[PDB]
Amino acid sequence: HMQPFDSGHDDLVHDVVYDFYGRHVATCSSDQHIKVFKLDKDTSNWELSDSWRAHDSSIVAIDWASPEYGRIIASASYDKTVKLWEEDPDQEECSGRRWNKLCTLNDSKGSLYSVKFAPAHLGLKLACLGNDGILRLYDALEPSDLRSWTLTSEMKVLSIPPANHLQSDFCLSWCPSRFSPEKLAVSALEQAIIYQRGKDGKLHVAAKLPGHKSLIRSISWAPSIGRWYQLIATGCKDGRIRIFKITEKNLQVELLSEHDDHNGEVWSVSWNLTGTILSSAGDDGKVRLWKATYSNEFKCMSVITA
Amino acid sequence: GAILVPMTVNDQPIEKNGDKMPLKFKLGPLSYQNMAFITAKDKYKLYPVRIPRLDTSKEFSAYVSGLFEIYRDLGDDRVFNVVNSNFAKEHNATVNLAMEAILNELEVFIGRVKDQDGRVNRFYELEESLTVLNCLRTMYFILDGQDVEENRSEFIESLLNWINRSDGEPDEEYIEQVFSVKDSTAGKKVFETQYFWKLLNQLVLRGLLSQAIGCIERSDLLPYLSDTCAVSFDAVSDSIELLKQYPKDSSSTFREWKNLVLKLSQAFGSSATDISGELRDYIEDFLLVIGGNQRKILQYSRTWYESFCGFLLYYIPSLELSAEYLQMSLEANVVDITNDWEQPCVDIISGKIHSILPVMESLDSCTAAFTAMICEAKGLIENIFEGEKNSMLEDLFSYRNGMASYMLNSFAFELCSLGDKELWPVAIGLIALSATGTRSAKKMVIAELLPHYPFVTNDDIEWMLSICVEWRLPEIAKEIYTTLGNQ
Amino acid sequence: NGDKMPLKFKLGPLSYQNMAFITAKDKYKLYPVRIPRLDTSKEFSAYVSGLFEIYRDLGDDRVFNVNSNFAKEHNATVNLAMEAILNELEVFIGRVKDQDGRVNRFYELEESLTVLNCLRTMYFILDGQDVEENRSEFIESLLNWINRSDGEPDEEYIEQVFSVKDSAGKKVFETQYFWKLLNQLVLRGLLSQAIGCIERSDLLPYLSDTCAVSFDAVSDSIELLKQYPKDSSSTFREWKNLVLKLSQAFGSSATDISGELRDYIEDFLLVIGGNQRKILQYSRTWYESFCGFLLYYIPSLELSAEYLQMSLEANVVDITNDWEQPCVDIISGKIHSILPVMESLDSCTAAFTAMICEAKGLIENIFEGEKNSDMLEDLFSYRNGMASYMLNSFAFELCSLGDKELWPVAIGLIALSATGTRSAKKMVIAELLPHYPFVTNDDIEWMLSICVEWRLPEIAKEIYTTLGNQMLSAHN
Repeated sequence: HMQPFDSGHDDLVHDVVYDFYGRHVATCSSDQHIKVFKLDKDTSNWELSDSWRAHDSSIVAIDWASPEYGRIIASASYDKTVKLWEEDPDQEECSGRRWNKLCTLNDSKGSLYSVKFAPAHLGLKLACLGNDGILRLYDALEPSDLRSWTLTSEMKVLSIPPANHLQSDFCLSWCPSRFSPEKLAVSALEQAIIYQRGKDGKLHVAAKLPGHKSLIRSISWAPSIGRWYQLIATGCKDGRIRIFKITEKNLQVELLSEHDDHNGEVWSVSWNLTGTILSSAGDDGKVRLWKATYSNEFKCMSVITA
Repeated sequence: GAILVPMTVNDQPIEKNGDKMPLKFKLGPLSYQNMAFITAKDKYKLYPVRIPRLDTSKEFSAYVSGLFEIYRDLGDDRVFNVVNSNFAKEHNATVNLAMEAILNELEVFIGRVKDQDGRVNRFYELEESLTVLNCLRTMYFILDGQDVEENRSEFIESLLNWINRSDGEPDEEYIEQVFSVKDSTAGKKVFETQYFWKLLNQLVLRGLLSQAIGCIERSDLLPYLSDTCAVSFDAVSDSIELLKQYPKDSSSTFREWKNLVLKLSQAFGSSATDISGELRDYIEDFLLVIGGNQRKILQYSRTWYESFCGFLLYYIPSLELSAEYLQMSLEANVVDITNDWEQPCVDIISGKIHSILPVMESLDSCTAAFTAMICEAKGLIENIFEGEKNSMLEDLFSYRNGMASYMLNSFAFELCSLGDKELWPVAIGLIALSATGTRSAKKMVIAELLPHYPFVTNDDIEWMLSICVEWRLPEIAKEIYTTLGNQ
Repeated sequence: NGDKMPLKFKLGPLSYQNMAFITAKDKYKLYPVRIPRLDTSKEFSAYVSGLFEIYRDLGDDRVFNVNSNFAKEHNATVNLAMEAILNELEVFIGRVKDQDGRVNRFYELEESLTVLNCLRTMYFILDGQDVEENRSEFIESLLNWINRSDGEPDEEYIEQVFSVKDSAGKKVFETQYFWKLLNQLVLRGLLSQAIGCIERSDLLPYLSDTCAVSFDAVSDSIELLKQYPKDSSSTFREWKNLVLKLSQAFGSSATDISGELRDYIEDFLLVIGGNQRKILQYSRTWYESFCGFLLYYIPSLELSAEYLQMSLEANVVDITNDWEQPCVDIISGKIHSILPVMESLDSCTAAFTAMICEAKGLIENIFEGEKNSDMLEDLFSYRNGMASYMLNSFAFELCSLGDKELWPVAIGLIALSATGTRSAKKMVIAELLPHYPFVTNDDIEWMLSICVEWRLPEIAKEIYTTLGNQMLSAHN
């Protein structure tokens, strides 16, 4: 059915993420658990596949890797670590023993807020960002050793001037595009910046998405299937959804739309699988779906509520 | 202007103006399976949400397949070249047929929808979509730019059909409404009520002559008349005779028909008044309307489309006057904003076709897509856009190409998240046949979509591969494979 | 006043001389009345003659054939004739302002011209192509159309805000009024003025001092404005580049200015970059929006449909003036529906407008009403074109004007009517000619030459019979 269900978490849930096929969901909360749900074919219901304690502190971010590398999930916690897990199909579901830790990344010296796998066409790669204000890219150089996680790069996004106490939000989102040079977006407080791989194999800042007058709660790069330009949306605390058109002729930055329809902070901003629909959710307790006009402006095609 | 859907009506999470809670939402790889949740204390439920007004039905995919067949079958004819003499005539021949095919597929669909659920919000929208389409065919897919004389039969048939499928009135629930036989006024005869006549003219204005005759043989044909005034009995009778033979095939027979009618209205016009002061006029008006008096056709019209229709049926059957007919009609009765089809029809009739697409896209993305497509085939809308100093900018999915190309391609992309493997061929075919866009631009788009094909069978896999072959994406085949082993 | 009296009125052979009178006791005055809004001026007949020349000169090209150059060369000449028509009308409007002032007739003629500017800009320049085909001409016509439609921003309003009226300690440009009027200027392509309003208050002042960072933005932004491309759609592609670079640099940088002055400068830069959201925000009328979109966002007519829609969602069509709606119709494809309105402003302009629209092939005779036919003289009906109709009406209207100078125009118009039997025309001329206001010998010879040319024997015979009594006994 399509009625709600309990996650099984005691403390607040931070992130919910879909697998590649849209038939699985991974959940992480403050109770330091990662739950994975399965969408039973027969009874169209979501049912817990496995739950397990994974971190010593609150788990904030999560993400699945491309199916062409196996069943892999990654998690980021306030315990300054990022853990990788691989499903072992030879275990009963709900056993708490269905996902084996493949590794741990302790390089971060501050809590972590986000972790995102990179587009498959770049190998098992991933990024994370935390209080230390340092984005880090990791690579599973040898796709056979899903433990062989080397550190590919480190970039100082911010000056780290706020004690973890002073409001500090961070978000990541890679450019999904398969036929576009490697690059990813990063939000750190009021700022939002884009990184691009150089000829020297190092990340350089190629642009910034100006206009944010508060904390950026969320950002996501949209799948640019068909288009030549790129689009990344951001949900700010100042109560505005922003959609930036980024063209590389080297990167140009246009602001396409701004929307305050939410009157309050926009917490979640998400995209379609085709980058055809954009979603936003916020304080007003409403979810809005946006489509692009023929003129490339964005229009609210519907409002889901609470 | 947007749809304010009820996520999970039975149990909603946000209620208090209190702590504006952090709601988060993530769009899933499947249109019908998204998710909402909240980062707050004692809010640990997950809410699976499906995209507002999404069609998962089997009836719908059948419709989509049906339409894709017509599109594919149109061959080179789905394009319009701005065999020599006939290519023009033969082109319309096939396009006009395809239009009929589209209309058919949609009627069937609407049919299977009424049986399934009955009269759901979806049924209403699909009919509206059909009404706008009937109107569109009646005006551009029959006469091919010519006038009603070119083919009086087909035209009037489509017109009369369009009109009597747009709205329900006069609904038989209203026929009996006035035939209540309520005599709450000293001798309220069976017709002496303007109510009776308005509903008689209405029937005539809509070509509903059969019914029109019946409502007469209902009360005072022979009664009050064959007795009271023998003179007016003859008018009201052989008038009913003319109605019985309103020409629908020869624009000649009509020329002569309007003759006898005008003769009749003149004879009666100045003759033996052996009836009530009111019944006197109520019969002239009935005869004026049938003769085409413009003043009158507007008077007994409840909606602009009744006027418009009447004008063509009884005044002058020429589309060269539609511009004027429409104007007079709308001065009499404004466009009713209750329903979404009226305005689009007004636009069609008045030449600006392009502006029906946005509205139809709201009723149903699919219909709108193919509608735009066939309008391009007819050559009713074209890509006005242009390039540069002969010099990348390969963004298929844009305003660069047509408005039709745009709508078709969007529909393709929308199909990909539907997860119905039956339609994936439609999606890819739609993209592949897109009359605009580089073979390489398309290659890339398919290169990114294909990996999401919901294959299960062997035949499914062979299909994916055959497409990798056909487009030369071998590296991508070697990739879906890498998922097989590690699946 | 309310005495129900029998008023009688008789239309005279001359448009400008009719008569009203009353059949009642002590009402023995005769009231000569001339038909409401009739043009008797010399300026007008000059206009009519001028337009008839263009019509005559169009030759075979006044018709449209539903050798690869015949297509291209056809538009060439038609597009020029359109320019000729526009010219003749400007001249006319000119001679009218000098003679009678800004009277009711002046207003209507300008409205008529505005609708014509708009029509040219949309169909008589690009010939179905896009702005890249000819960026110079297009933008010129567009920018012209917009800045002749209405007067604002009238300099009487420029000083209105520079009133130096200090009443919560205004900083002369920290006011919202200042900016709206700056953007307005930009949206209308009025860049020269735009720059001036800046060099008016705080270019170097508050800025060169307060925040050196934003001084550079506001300055080299004014530099880009100075070189907005109007010839190369390439130069524009690169122009919008530097502009978007500028807005991004400034976007995230040193905020050494007021909280408001901060944004008031971003918006100025957003508008110039083409932010759709913004172009609509600082637009007072739909046509300012429409114009802006084309100038700063994407210069493609493939988007006009969308541009127009967004523009109208922001500001509705103003029913005060008669030109706005017709323009909306033009832009949105339904040209045919501007004729009825233009016919109200001026019968003449409307007639020839309809004519050249047929020449371009923007409107055509859809009629076809018989398979059985052979008398059905209809030179004056809906049977032929909507243009043919309007030209023929104008001809008939000219006949009651009593100006012998225009009679040739009247007859010529009927004679050249691209539709109607040579015999149908023969009859029409046969009935009109006798009313020609001849006086000279040359006048009479003209009548006759037309009776010859058309073979109206029994008519040249009556002209002469009137002459046997007004020529054999008059010129004595």
